[PDB]
Amino acid sequence: NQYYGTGRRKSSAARVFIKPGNGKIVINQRSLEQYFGRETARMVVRQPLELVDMVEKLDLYITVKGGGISGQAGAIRHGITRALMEYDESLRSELRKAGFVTRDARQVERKKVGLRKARRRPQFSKR
Amino acid sequence: PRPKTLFEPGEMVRVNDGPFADFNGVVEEVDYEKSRLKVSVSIFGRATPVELDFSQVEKA
Amino acid sequence: AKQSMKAREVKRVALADKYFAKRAELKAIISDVNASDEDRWNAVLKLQTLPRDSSPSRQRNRCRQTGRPHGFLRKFGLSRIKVREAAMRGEIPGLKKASW
Amino acid sequence: PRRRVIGQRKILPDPKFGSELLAKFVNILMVDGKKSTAESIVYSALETLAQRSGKSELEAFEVALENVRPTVEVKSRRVGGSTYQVPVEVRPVRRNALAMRWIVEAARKRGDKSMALRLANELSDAAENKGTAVKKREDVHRMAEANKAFA
Amino acid sequence: GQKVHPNGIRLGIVKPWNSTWFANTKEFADNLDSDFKVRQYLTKELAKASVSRIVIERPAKSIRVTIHTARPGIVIGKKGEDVEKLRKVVADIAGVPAQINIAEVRKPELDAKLVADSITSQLERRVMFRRAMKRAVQNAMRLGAKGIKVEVSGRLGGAEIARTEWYREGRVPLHTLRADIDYNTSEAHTTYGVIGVKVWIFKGEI
Amino acid sequence: RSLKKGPFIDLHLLKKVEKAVESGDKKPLRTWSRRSTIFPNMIGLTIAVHNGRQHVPVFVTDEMVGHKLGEFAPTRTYR
Amino acid sequence: RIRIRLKAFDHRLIDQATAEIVETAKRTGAQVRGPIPLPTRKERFTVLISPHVNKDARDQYEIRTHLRLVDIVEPTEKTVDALMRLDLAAGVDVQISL
Amino acid sequence: ARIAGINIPDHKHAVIALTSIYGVGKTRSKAILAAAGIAEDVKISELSEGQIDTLRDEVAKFVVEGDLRREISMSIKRLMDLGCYRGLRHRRGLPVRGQRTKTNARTRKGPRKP
RNA sequence: GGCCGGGAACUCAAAGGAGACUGCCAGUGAUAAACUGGAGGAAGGUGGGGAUGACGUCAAGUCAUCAUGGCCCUUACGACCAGGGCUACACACGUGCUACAAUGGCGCAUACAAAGAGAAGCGACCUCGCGAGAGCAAGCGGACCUCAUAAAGUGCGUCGUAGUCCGGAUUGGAGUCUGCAACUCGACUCCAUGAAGUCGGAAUCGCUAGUAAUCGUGGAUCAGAAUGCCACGGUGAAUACGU
Repeated sequence: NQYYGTGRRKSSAARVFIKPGNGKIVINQRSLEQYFGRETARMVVRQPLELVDMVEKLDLYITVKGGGISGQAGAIRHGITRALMEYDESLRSELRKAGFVTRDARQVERKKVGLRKARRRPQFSKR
Repeated sequence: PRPKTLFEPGEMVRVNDGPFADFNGVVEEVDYEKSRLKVSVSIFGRATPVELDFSQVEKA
Repeated sequence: AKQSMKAREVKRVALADKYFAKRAELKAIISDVNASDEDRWNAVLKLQTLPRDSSPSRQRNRCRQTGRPHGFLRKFGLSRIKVREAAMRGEIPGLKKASW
Repeated sequence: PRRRVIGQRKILPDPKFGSELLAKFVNILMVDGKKSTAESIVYSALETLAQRSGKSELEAFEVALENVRPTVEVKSRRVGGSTYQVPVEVRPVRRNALAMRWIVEAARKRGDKSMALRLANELSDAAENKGTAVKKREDVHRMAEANKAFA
Repeated sequence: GQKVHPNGIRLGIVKPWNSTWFANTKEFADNLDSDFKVRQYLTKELAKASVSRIVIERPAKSIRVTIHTARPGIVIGKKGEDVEKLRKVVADIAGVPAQINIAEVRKPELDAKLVADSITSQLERRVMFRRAMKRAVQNAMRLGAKGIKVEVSGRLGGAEIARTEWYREGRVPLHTLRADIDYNTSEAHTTYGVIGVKVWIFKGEI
Repeated sequence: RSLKKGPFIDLHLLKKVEKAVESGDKKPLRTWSRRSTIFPNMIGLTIAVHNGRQHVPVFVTDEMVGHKLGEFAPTRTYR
Repeated sequence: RIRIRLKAFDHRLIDQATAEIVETAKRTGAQVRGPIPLPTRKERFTVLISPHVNKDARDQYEIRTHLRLVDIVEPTEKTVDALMRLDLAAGVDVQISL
Repeated sequence: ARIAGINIPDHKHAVIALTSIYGVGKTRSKAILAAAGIAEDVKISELSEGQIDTLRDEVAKFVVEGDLRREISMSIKRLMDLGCYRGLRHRRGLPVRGQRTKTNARTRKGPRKP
């Protein structure tokens, strides 16, 4: 109805909010086919929702900024799993069983000194 | 524009109004359009950059 | 490195801040977009009689104690070991080892 | 590994349908971290076969890989004082992912016009086992059957 | 290349900094300039005054120096007139009124600096350095400080080749930043070289 | 390659040219600054210019309008 | 509209400074919008430590920086009066923008 | 067919018909056909003779293949006539720059055969 | 124009802490230790990473950060200034950057970061210049102002395997900016040219996941001068059968 979710996938901040009844997929004032209706993984904005019925029953007005493209494409499924709180009795059990609430901290690996891209060693032969 | 009203950068001024009265300082920044002078007062050592009007402070 | 190179900077800071710290119109603006008659060429003719050591191009930001030319940092005005010389004995506020 | 025997992490499946089988070919066909451009020309390469044949998409490609599953390869095992190649019975489960390495380099070789097409006829000839990517497979079996000593 | 200071890694979290005041990058210089050369002139005169730490906290348009000795009777000398003599030679140097805080310690012999120049005050005339250290080490051990590792350096014994050794007694934290241990160093330049000193005296914990 | 608004000449390199037109060919002249340019008012000048060891004689053409002495008074010695 | 910006390094000494200036203003003016902070500010610098060689020994130090803004709501002729030449935080830069 | 005498548009775009001419490069080749008003994606099959004489006056302004060959040789011969630093530094086989020429200067040094 | 009200829900901002320990369940195992599955959770076994480099070896390097015993110069080996040189060139290696194209060169349309620098300086608009940028001029000693229009990506195409519409060195011509000064000896933009080379032998370097890889950017130095370096961010694998 009017309930909250949160996704923070890879330096991308989201503002998630759930709506029942109507069906539309709007992503921060942007339409379904124009902004992302040709980009790859247009399913990851709807990924867990196969077992439930939402395409005709749920509309989502989603606002995610920051990070990257896939990070904003990843926060929208990370944010909705904190936003499936209304039917959470029929949603929280599967979303751990499908691991969908998880943050997956594939973080930025900070540059250690000498290690070139923080793991890369310079070329050193025997002499 | 005259003396206090013509506040210059680094020019020392004098405060005679508000808790900053009886104190001197310099005008680091001036605002003729906003009619306000940016001067800080040496209160307890640390300079206290405060905005005072031309009439609120005197040219020194 | 040497007292003589540190004796250069006291001569350097002196005559440069006699002319080329305050008087800037005679050295910078006077050959901007005006007529190409030789009067602004006459302006840079007066720029030869002054010491060429007094230019701000001379500016070598040196260690204030020992005068080291390379490996400098302007945020302390010091040589690259002096910032450790205050890091390990605390002579600079907030200078903490970045434990990130 | 040495002692800490680890498995393999999960495979990020096909967005069109939840197939872990298809994604293991998408990952190797991808180069340089660019999955977004490489998947589309992979998906266009699916549209080279699905109108050439018109039968399926999950079975029309599985028959191209199941007829070319090497039942055995070679590696070096130590039993004495030199270099010897031993025939090794591959897992069905391991026949798959080591077959696609033969095919992804077939996209590199035999440059026809473009990468979409450079992969196209090379994935086409593999379905009938007379292709050149199939050709480098059984010449290893020419080597592998030439030393079948270990049982 | 070894031996990082547990001092510099533990400043602030357990032990307060040796200077604390704000400055901009532009006035980072003039604040810095006063600190070194007057502490140079502080260490020239109060070398015999048995001092432990000199934290200089100079606020905007202000300067305060917290001198931490144990014999201020020779610092004030008589009627405190010598304290102003520390103040008259610093006021016309930095141009700011520099007030002086001689905040003393009740216990001199439990300090990292005093044990360092203790052997150095007696190094000039050739002493068997072990007993010289042992005395101070034992005194500092029995007086409550639960750990000590003490160092001397140079060419000990009128030597030529390189020599260094340490005397372990108690706890020495270098991989535990939580505990409390200090360290200092002075030097002994004479007609035979520079005969140096380090120390690691352990106080305690949380 | 420096500025359209002006080249540079030393003042001693200035009045060596003004004494040239009035008096004439006596001796090869002597300078130090290899970074003073050549303007068209110095044709036929026989200037010998300091390389850092001695002075190298230079003759002037009128293509030398934005060109320096040191193209014709070099320094690097190779074999 | 009246701003009291406070500029220092650590949050472990400014924390008593935001307590002394909201409460002493409460006894005299009682007109303040509450402390609104600013993002913590970091100045990291890698520096070479070996005296003449070896471009590998780079030890990371940082002069950390923090800023906190008080923002009293009304120009009070009692808050400023009692807290003019008064600031508990030592070694600090106070900016009483009036 | 006949541009600058011998040089030919080989069956390609008209935009790369002009850049094949010695003496013309990046923005002049766009400037010629835009002054001709003809689109850049067109071919020599569409470009006929009625525009190629309109092309000839348009290229009559500048310096051309055999013509540019002379003056660049004339300039370096004048540079040889100076006999100067840049006078000498050409014919030696050493690059004339602020170049780190000690190892990687292979344009004037050539292949590493002898 | 979150621009003007309103709101304390919410992202963000920043503090004192709450949160993880093999705590629990079962098999096995010497009632122990212990591995690893089941559970919930934000994370599961030192959750990812950094910082801390034991006793000591190389009696490993530095006297050129500074200190300091002898030694010698102490009308000089010390000191000053005006040019060159460190930027030299048949050849060799080392570590980086760039191509050897189409997953690409190119034009238009349009998408989305965090970290941080900033006053004898960083520079919004405006006018013109093919462009680079010049003049003029707010704000801003800073989550408000600027730097700062992030690109690969995507869409429509366009060209078809050629040393090629690939690639960028070289070199001539004309300048933009810095500063006493750009010959020797800066960088960049633009005009023009377009050689080597179509995956590189023995041998050998990196790497266990946002790592590899590719694309983009800021900063320290500093009048000016990075493909270096220290940091940031974007997309995103293979494989560890076994010792």
